[PDB]
Amino acid sequence: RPDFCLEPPYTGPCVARIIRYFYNAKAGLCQTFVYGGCRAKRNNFKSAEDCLRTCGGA
Amino acid sequence: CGVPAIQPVLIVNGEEAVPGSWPWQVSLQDKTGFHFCGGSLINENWVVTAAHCGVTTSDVVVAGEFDQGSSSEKIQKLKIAKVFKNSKYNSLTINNDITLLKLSTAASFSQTVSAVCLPSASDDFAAGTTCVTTGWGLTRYANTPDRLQQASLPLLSNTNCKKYWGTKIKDAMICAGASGVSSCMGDSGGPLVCKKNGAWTLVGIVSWGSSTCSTSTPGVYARVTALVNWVQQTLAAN
Repeated sequence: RPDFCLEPPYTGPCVARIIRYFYNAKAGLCQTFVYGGCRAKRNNFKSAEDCLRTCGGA
Repeated sequence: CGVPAIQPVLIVNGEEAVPGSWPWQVSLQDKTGFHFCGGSLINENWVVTAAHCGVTTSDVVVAGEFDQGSSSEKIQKLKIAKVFKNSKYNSLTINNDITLLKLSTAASFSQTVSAVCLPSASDDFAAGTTCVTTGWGLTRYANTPDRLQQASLPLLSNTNCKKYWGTKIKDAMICAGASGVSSCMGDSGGPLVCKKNGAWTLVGIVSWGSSTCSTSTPGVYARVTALVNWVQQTLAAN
């Protein structure tokens, strides 16, 4: 899996409260986090399915 | 516009607002009622918010709200017919961060629901002017507060803002704060208003700032004066 899957979730500088998903390598699954709305890193998905298909098993 | 039926009495380190004293403040929520951004009513059929909030027609505009934890409180859940994102929004620099929302069915203005005034492209709001920002964003850098919050803060000159943010500050941005208060997650899209001849006028739209919602760093907002021509044109064509 891509290494960006191992990065912790990044909220970013904007101040919105948008629910996104990131892969948690320690737990082996995708979890939710609050995204600020701008400058997203790659371990940031709009759905749990997208996240698992891209980072599952990282 | 800009004149609350209920007068206000004067976000991290902010304070609870008088119920309904900021009638243009709306909450943008998803189909489940989850608040993700703020917004401002500019008339019965249009709401102005930030481009980065990513509003879609599946989201809803909630007007006349004070306590999001109150199921009894009477509010208006307005459907969104169309979203007008400024095509100039730069997803990299965050400049021109503004979006207009056209409501499916007009809002019923009242004592707790009305519009904020828009400034003229030429208006000049001097640095040091005490303005106000409102919202249901976090009060500590964590769940959002139930009741609408407010904070009085000063506008900063571009020179003073840049002493901190440098060249990240673009032409369609305006800074305010670094005075003991700070906007935070959930406040985006909300208003930054200052009085113009006694009427509250939208000078800024909560955009971005400190990654930790620090109260000693300048908060950045979309500069409405640099974007109002786009707003007027959008209205006239729709």
